[PDB]
Amino acid sequence: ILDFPFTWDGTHLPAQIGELAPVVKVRTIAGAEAWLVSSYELVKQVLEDDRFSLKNTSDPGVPRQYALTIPPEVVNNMGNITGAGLRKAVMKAINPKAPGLQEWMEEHAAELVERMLKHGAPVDIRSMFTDPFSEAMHCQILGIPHEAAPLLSESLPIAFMNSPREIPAARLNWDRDIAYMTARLDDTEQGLIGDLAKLRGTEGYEHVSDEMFATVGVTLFGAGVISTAGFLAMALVTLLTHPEEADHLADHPELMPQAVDELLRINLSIGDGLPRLAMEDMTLGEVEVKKGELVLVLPEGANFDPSVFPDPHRLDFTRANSSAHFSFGGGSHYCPATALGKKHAEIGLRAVLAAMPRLRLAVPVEQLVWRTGFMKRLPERLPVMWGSG
Ligand code: HEM
Ligand SMILES: O=C1N[C@@H](Cc2ccc(O)cc2)C(=O)N[C@H]1Cc1ccc(O)cc1
Ligand code: HPA
Repeated sequence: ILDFPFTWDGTHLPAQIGELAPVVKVRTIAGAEAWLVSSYELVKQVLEDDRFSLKNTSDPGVPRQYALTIPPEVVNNMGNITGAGLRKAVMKAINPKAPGLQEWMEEHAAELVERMLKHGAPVDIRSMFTDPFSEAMHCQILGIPHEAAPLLSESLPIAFMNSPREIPAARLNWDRDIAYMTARLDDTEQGLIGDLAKLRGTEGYEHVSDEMFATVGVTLFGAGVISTAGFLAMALVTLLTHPEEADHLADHPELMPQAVDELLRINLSIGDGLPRLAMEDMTLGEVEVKKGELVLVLPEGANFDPSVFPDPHRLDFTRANSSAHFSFGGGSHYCPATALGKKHAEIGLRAVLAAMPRLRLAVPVEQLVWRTGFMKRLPERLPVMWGSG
């Protein structure tokens, strides 16, 4: 019996990945059977076929990867936002081209980096950079006060838990976070919450409750902040384990857009599978998947498939097909925020590398503490030091 996940240690690809058949039976954190899918070919096939349903992964009594920390219907969040007529408002808010946002992200990154320079080495670049940068950007696009980020952010280490059991803290924090966004609809003039407040009580939006409106602010803050802060921390882990490549990118800032594609391809921040329930009997490679069975898509399996990414462990900023990675998923549930995610990372990484020469890990790499029982692989602290000039 093979247990999934394999390890919370994000310093390199788990040894198990190179040994997997493209489709393997595993036992999940919740005790269920699942088909783990790890070849580039079959990851593509699952993500691009809607008979492998994300929505149905929260149906009553279905095999689970781990306990829900949200209402079951919120697994279909993007579908619900569309059905409620709120897709236009959401796509506008997550567009990095929104007026002033690029200049705001550049000034905020510059400001956080200057605070790290005034503090001096060593610093925890997660709590002084990746977290505050990701949090404040999400307050900015939601339209809410930046001083709300600490309190909403406090929910995140529990909200994205991968637990064998129901987490009582998840419901307490959800209700608190929903109440907070509900209050913001009454006093917010700008960004997404401002937009939603203008739609509320107008023709065509009679079917949208206050709770449904609030659920858009809570879910986009949570999914955006955990994925952006999670990626940027683990992009810094990649660069800190390849300091010659990190030095090269600091001297060639014109590489940054290509660099972010290769950092996404090589990233180890995904600590679980992308879940899909088989809505009918289906052949997947050499495996017969029965209706009702859970399928776990492993993006790191596809992204380190040597038949698509030759020498997959090599960090090659100029890899021609970097952007063919599955770190934003694929098919119908493809991440709607790729433009923002890529731009946020480019600005954040440029600010760090321009100002912190010869950036290095300030502790032995095997002295990092890895978060366990969590959707993302993440070091609890990321202490860094840097040269002078
Ligand atoms: C580097 C940043 C990011 C990464 C690596 C990332 C990754 C992903 C992935 C892998 C999925 C697919 C889940 C699945 O197929 O089951 C996804 C979906 C999603 N992401 Fe992102 N994401 C990022 C940034 C963001 C941001 C900034 C937001 C929102 C502000 C966001 C909102 C969403 C939403 C709502 C979905 C669900 C889409 C659907 O069901 O159709 N993501 N993301
Ligand atoms: O299950 C969901 N839940 C929410 C995300 C979410 C999960 C928990 C939470 O407390 C807040 C948001 C969603 O938008 N769609 C789906 C899929 C998902 C999961 C994680 C993630 O980062 C992005 C998407
Ligand atoms: O890391 C992740 N795991 C599962 N689903 C996700 N949706 C966005 N990011 C993730």
